[PDB]
Parts: sequence; C-alpha cells; structure tokens
Amino acid sequence: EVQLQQPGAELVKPGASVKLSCKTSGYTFTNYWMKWVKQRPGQGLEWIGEINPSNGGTNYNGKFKSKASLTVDKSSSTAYMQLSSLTSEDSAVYYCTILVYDAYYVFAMDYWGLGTSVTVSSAKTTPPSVYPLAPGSAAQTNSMVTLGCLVKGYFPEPVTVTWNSGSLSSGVHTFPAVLQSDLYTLSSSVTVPSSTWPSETVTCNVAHPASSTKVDKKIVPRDC
Amino acid sequence: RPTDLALSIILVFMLFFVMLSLGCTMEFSKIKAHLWKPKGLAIALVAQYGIMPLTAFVLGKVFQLNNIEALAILVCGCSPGGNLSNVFSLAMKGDMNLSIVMTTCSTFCALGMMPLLLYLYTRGIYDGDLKDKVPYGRIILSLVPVLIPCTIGIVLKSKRPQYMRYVIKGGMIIILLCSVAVTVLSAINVGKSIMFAMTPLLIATSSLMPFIGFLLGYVLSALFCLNGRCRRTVSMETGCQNVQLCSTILNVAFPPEVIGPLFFFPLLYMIFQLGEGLLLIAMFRCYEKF
Amino acid sequence: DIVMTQSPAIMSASPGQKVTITCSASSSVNYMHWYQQKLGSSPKLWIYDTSKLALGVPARFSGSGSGTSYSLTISSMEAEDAASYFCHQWSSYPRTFGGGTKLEIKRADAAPTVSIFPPSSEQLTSGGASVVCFLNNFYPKDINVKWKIDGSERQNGVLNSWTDQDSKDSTYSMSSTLTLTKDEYERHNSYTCEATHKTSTSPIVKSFNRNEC
Ligand SMILES: C[C@H](CCC(=O)NCCS(=O)(=O)O)[C@H]1CC[C@H]2[C@@H]3[C@H](O)C[C@@H]4C[C@H](O)CC[C@]4(C)[C@H]3C[C@H](O)[C@]12C
Ligand SMILES: C[C@H](CCC(=O)NCCS(=O)(=O)O)[C@H]1CC[C@H]2[C@@H]3[C@H](O)C[C@@H]4C[C@H](O)CC[C@]4(C)[C@H]3C[C@H](O)[C@]12C
Repeated sequence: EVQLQQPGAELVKPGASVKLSCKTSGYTFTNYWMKWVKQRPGQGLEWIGEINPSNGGTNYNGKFKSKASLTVDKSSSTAYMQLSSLTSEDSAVYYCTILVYDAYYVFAMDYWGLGTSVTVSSAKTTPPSVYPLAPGSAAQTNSMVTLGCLVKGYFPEPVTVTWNSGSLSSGVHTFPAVLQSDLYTLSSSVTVPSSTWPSETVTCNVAHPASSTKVDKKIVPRDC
Repeated sequence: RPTDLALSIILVFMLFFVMLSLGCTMEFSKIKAHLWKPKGLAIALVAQYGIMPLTAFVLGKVFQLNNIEALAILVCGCSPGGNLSNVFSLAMKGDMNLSIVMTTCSTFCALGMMPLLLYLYTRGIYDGDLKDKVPYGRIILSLVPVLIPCTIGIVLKSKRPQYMRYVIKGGMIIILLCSVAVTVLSAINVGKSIMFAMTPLLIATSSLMPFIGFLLGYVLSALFCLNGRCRRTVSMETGCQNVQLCSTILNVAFPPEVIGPLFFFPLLYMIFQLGEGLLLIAMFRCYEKF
Repeated sequence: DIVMTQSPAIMSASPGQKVTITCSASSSVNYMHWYQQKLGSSPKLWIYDTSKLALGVPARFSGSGSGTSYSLTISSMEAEDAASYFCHQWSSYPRTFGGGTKLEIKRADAAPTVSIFPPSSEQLTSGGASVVCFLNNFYPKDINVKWKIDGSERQNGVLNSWTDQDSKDSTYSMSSTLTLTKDEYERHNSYTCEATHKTSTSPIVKSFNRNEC
C-alpha cells in the first residue's frame, strides 16, 4: 500500500511563512517525483512545482517561483514546502501527488494526499456559540418537524456538527459556512418524527478541534 | 527493465569485440601524424559543434515542436560523435587512422562543451539550467570501451602479426550471435514503440537529422578540399551521434510522464541512422564497382 | 502557457444517457488527461493520453479527439459518476488544469419546504437578532429568495448558502439569515420570507409575527 500523509490544516497570519509536510510511506521515496497542486475553492486546480527526491532538481510554475520553495529530506522520506509572505488570496488546499508512469507495459496510477487546508486568519480564535432554534408555536403540528441549531461567530474552520452524537443519519442537512467580519457562521437542519422530539432529547453537539471547544445544547420549544 | 540492463551489457560486449576487430586497421604512427597538424580534426569538430546543434535548433523551431520535444532534439544534436562512425567508415574505406582521432577528441571536447551549447541554445525552452544534469561520468566512461579494444588491436598487430586470423573469425561469429540476440531483445519493444503514438513530426525529424548531418559534412569537406578517404570520414563522422545521453538527460530533468513517447526516441534515431548509413554504403560500393 | 476553455461549466445529466465534456485548449497540445474529483476528496487520475484508462476506472469511460479539442464520453452514466472533471496537460510546461465541469444527476422537479424560525432570546440578550429561512429538498438548484420586513423588501443583511447534491434524494437546500440589531428587531413585528421557484408560479410565503410571540 502507498500512503501520503498531510496535516489536516494550518493556521497562519498574513505576511508570515508556513511549512507544509507530505510524509510518504510504503514505497521507496527516491524514485517518483513529488508534485504539489494548489486548489482554491471557486477555481480549478493549479500546478505549483515538482521535485526529484533522489536528485533535488525542481521545476516551478511561472507565478509560484517567488512564493514556493520545495525541499525534501530522504532520511525522513518527507517532502516539504515553504510558502512565504502569505496573502488573503493564498487561502486554498495544497495537495502532494506522485504519478506512476512507464512505457514497457503501459499503465498509470495516481497517489494523492488528503490536502492541507491553508488559510489566512488575521483574527484570534473564537469558540462556537450555539443559538438554538425551535419551531413556531403557531405553526401547524406535523408528523415531521424541522429543527435547526445556528452557530455564529467562531474561528477557524473546520467545525463538526452532528445530532445526538451521530444517532440520526436520515434528514441530517448541514450547510457550508460563510465568512462575515473575519468570522464565519454555520447552520444545520434535520427531520425527525413528531413523537421522538419530546420523548428523546435532541442535542446539536458542536465540535471545534482548532479551539478545542465542545459545546452541547439541546432543543426545547419556545415557552413564554 | 532487466531487458534494458541485458541490452546494455550485450551492447558493451558488442562494442568491445567489434572495436577489437577494428583496431587492426590502423597504426600508432599514422595516429600521431594525423593528430599533429590538425586540419581534418578541426573541420570535424567545427562541423559537429556548429552545424549539427544549429540544425537541431532551426529544425525544431521550423517544425513547430513542443518545448520538451525541442529539448530532446537539441540534446541529441549536442551529443558527442558516436562510436558507430568507427564501424561505418570502414565500409567506404575511409581513413580509419583519423576516425579514432575524431571520436576521441569529440568525446573529450563534448565533456566540456555540451553544457556550454546547451546553455547557449536552450534559452527560452528551459526555465532552469542544463549545466548540472549532463553526465560527466558517462562521457569519459564511454571512451574506454573504444580505446581499450583498439589499443589491444594495434598492440596485437604491431607485436605479434601472426594471430591475425582465428580471433577475427571467432569475433565475427560471436558478433553475429549477439546481434541476433539484440534483434530478439529489440523486436519485443518495437511493438510498444509503434503502439505509442509518436508524433510524425518527431519521426520526420529523426529521419531527416542524419541526412542533413551527412550532407553538410560532405559540403564542408568539399569547401576546404580534403583528400578522398578523409572526405567520407568527416562526412560520416559529423552525422553519427551518441544518443545514449539524451535518455539520461531527459530522465533526470523531467518526470517519466512528461517525456512519454520520447523514451523511445534513441531507438528511432539508431534505426534511422543505421538505415541511412547502410543506404549510403550500398550506393558508394555500387559507385566503386562501376 | 496553455489556457483551457472547458465547457459547459455546469452539466445536468441522467443515469443512463451519454454525456460529453469538451476541453478546448488555446494552443496545440499533444495529449490531454482527465482528472475526476468527487465530493470532498482529492482528485484522482481518470483518463490519460486522451484514450487510455487509469487503474480502477470503469471501462464505460472513453476519450477521443486530437489537436485543440478533446472530449470525454460516458457510454452509460451511473449514479456513482456525479463528480467534477478537470482536463490536464503535462506535455508543455507549465501544466495547466481546466476550469472543471460539475457533473450532476437530474430528476423530477420538487417544491421547497420553506420554514421560518424565530430568533432565540440568547441573541436578544447578546444585543442582536437573526431570523433564519430554511428551504429543503428542492430541485432544480436555481432559486431566488426575497426578504420582506413588515411587508417591505429589505436587501440589507441577506445571506445565501447552498448545499451539495444529496446522495440519497438528489436534491438541494438553502439557508437565508437576516442579520439585524436587537433594536431593529424590536422596531417591527412582522417578518416575511418569500421563496420563488420554477416549480410553482405562486411564491411560497412564510411569515412570523412577534406580537403574539
Ligand atoms: C551500441 C553501439 C553504440 C554505442 C555508443 O556509441 N555509445 C554507447 C557507449 S556507453 O554505453 O555510453 O558506454 C552501436 C554502434 C555501432 C553499432 C553496430 C553497427 O551499427 C552495425 C553492426 C552490424 C553487425 O552485423 C552486428 C551489429 C553491429 C556491430 C552494431 C552493434 C551496435 O548497434 C553498435 C556497436
Ligand atoms: C536500436 C538498437 C540498439 C540501440 C540503442 O541504443 N537502443 C536503446 C534501447 S532503449 O531506448 O533503451 O529502449 C540497435 C542495436 C543493434 C541493432 C541491430 C544489429 O545491428 C543487427 C540486427 C540484425 C539484422 O540482420 C539487421 C538489423 C538489426 C535488427 C539491428 C537493428 C537495430 O539497429 C539495433 C537493434
């Protein structure tokens, strides 16, 4: 088996520098070139550079020659990258790829990493604030009931939002977050039977591994 | 890849034995005489390093080739004179006492000029530099399986000119056997070469480069009014090339998937070079018969 | 550098019909290779050298063409093929990927289930109020949302948040929040969320009145 391990995410400040690691195991490290690909959400993939671990020779992209510096260390089999002087438009996902190619018996196969979601923060970490939502009392009672748990004002991504610690898997809808004043808000929805809502407590647990904050809040009807 | 290693070993033995056979046709005194007063050698070096790489450059520009394909053509052009010329020049009674000088001095000058020509020509085709990927431990190592068999051949002739026979027949027999072996080892890869969609522009380039080399060498020799045998010797030294460096340069500089079909380019260059050389040999021998 | 004009950017398809994606290079390219990226996953090599297949790709896929116009053909589309396809060339540096096409799955049109949730008292205690509008299980994805306060449209503080394809129902969803201060929320009593879709000419109107709480 061939496996390429990359960090889940990296947090930086604008104008700073970051190092991306791509630890490869299960195959001899000094034969296949290591290609770095950057993916900005909202555009296509962009090719950054290559590096031959056994020789050190590199070929860069035209616009990344002054921002990227690929390096390898054959002792640790770890291929590195060093992004320098980051900007607000450098927030993307960076993949490390090796491609198997030969002509004796023609066949090819890719081995991609999981991607290191690099973002520019410029704002201190803030933990999630769950704002519970309840169906309107004047609304007609139905067999299925809409529920929501709005989370607003926290940083940075990612955030895990489930219902009853993953007990429910049908109708679980979670929406992508949007940035607002250097902070992002997320929402989630789920469909449950009318009887199960009061009988069984539904808690919209929120996990924020970046801030190591875990807040669990249940859903209750609006009583006044 | 074991087939590649076996091919390299059999080809090294092929060169060893064929040059052991070939070293019987020259004498050290003539080598010294031709090396001194460098008239033919200067013309051969000027040809191989000013008109073959320039032909590569112009032809790649005019055939509308890629950056990598143009790089491959340039690397084949800048390569030193191959050891095929030594065998070929015997087929038209060329001055063998000078082809060895050409090959040796061409290899030695390539060892220090190939990076220079590559840097002067690949501007605008390659972002980095090629003065670091050229194998300098292979240019000077390919010269040994040429000088050693030739030297032992001349020593055998000069000291003991009675073992002329027997060894010649044995060498020819083993050469035929190993040539059949190489044919078997190469017919299994020619199929994959033709399965790969090599662009017909590259096939035209590989077929047309040695022809231009031969004709420009003949014209250059005619301009300076060389001898009879020396004319053919230069006109066929300037056309034969050592394309076993192109594969190494391309593999080191570029990933295995960028080169793609170009991995089979040296085989195509060898087969077209052999075809054109044999055609010229047959034409010249027919001319000599009449 | 070679740029790619890959069209169409968004494609609708059905499970069983042939579909074609055309990558139109802006310069002569020998070989064109196609990458498939599923939902939330790293792209993997799909078709290389414009006709060959990578390891593991089903045999239904096929590429054709030469010059500056390459196509990817699917003989019989299945539900597993909904992903994004990028055309990539490495024959002339620098390697440039295409804009990418988003291949979806079509189905019968469905009406959104518009919902309204009153702002929680925690937001009011904090000093603000944000009402939400939930649209769930609708198709096709194009939809316009109108936010009206006291019967008057207010474009200020309007949020939109789509979703990806539902792997079970092949539909979409929406999320709209109106961000206002606590005083602004207390200034009015009637809040209306208007949803307009191609399925029904009459927009779906959901309203909440704070007078009755
Ligand atoms: C492989 C040889 C060329 C190699 C070269 O010039 N440099 C490589 C040396 S190294 O690895 O880099 O050390 C070529 C040059 C001359 C060739 C020969 C000629 O082309 C033709 C004859 C024909 C005979 O009937 C048998 C084969 C042969 C005798 C060929 C064998 C082989 O192809 C040779 C010997
Ligand atoms: C092209 C062959 C080797 C040259 C070389 O450098 N190959 C590298 C292969 S790869 O890139 O690494 O795959 C040469 C070497 C020996 C040659 C052969 C021999 O010289 C003789 C045989 C026998 C036939 O009767 C005549 C053609 C032939 C069948 C030749 C064909 C071709 O020119 C061969 C096979």
